[PDB]
Amino acid sequence: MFTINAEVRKEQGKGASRRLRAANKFPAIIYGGKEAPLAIELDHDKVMNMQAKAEFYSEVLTIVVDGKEIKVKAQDVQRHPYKPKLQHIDFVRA
Repeated sequence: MFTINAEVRKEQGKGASRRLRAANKFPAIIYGGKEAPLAIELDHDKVMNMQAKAEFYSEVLTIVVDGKEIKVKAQDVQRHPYKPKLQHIDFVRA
């Protein structure tokens, strides 16, 4: 449903993860149920709009992994309402 932006664990620069640990992003993981899961980038601020509280996973959602509209429901959405944290998100295929 939603449009959560994501990239293959790579930030604005070269290599990997040379911006998130200063700006306001954190990595997240997408599981399916067979193959090894896909570790990807995730914003903190931008996604909070979608997160809100429980609703995020309830109505189902979609992640754009470099022009791949991966539909997820998610399970361990380790978010914090009221005051944001967004420690990690373990998404799961819809």
